[PDB]
Amino acid sequence: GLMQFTLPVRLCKEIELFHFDIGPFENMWPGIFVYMVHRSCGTSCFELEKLCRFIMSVKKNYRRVPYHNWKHAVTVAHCMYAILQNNHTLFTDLERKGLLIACLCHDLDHRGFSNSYLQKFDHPLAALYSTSTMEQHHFSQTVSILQLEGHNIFSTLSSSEYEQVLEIIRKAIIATDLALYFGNRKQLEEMYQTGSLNLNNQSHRDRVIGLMMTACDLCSVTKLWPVTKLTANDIYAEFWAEGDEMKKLGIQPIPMMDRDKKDEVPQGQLGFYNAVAIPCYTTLTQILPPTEPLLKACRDNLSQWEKVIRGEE
Ligand SMILES: Cn1ncc(C(=O)N2CCC2)c1C(=O)NCCc1nc(-c2ccccc2)nn1-c1ccccn1
Ligand SMILES: [Mg+2]
Ligand SMILES: [Zn+2]
Repeated sequence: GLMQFTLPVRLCKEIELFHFDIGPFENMWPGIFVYMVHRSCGTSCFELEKLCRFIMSVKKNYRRVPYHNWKHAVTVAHCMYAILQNNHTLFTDLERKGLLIACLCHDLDHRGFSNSYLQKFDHPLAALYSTSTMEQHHFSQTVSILQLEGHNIFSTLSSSEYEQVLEIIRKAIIATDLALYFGNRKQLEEMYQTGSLNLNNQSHRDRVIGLMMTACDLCSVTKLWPVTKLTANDIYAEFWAEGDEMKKLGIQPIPMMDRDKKDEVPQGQLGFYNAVAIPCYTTLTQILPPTEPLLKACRDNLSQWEKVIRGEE
């Protein structure tokens, strides 16, 4: 009960900033996550013993893929931490509990392949879940792990509180399906601009939590340029493996996934920042003004990709 996690001074200060990088020491990521649950939620939110056992089971069910890995899970949870800490009073006790857990779990048992590749391969998961195929699987893996003995971190919640938190985690994880992001942000755009946006409306909260999930999920584009650039290498390492697998099924992959079209990555990054990232963090900043450093950092990284195209790097 009187047992705080404390980080070295550089980490203690920099973990509070949106652009923090969790570093290359895998063995510190669990302690980093617990530190964030404790400051974000409280030292009473979870039984330390159960939490530690849940974290280590989650780690074990992430795979050794270049991008959709345990580092990604903790990085996405850290961006959520920064959002929650900069918007103290906007979120319920259950939302604060549920969202860091959702983020840690949001890519559980990812194989480094997109929903499309599962559908073209005719993977069993694509018959069990016709849309948001991997995201429904990630939620399913979350429920599995919560049900392992000694793993129920929510054990002290009431029956209805428990159902509300699993329902926050489900929607939060489903929303990380980027196919859903576009419509979600358009609706939020209109509600904000016509002044209809209402955070006491549960369906409105749901959309706002969804946009936060997209924002945390994409947070590599809000880091310092060397983090952003090296993370994009991991992203394409997965995409190009998927492209190779498409070619094995006899299908020309989209260029994004075709390693033969490496040269076009910089232009593809501009498309991505303009079509996805910038609009995401813009709408987020409109709804939650203290998230502005994500928009500012994203703009800086867009300008770095523009310099890449101009041959200035
Ligand atoms: C940086 N970041 N963070 C998450 C993700 C991500 O998409 N996902 C899904 C798993 C994570 C990314 C990311 O880089 N995506 C690739 C962006 C992208 N690359 C290309 C492209 C085209 C041709 C040749 C080479 C590259 N086009 N394109 C694009 C263009 C317009 C609209 C959408 N995408
Ligand atoms: Mg995902
Ligand atoms: Zn993700």
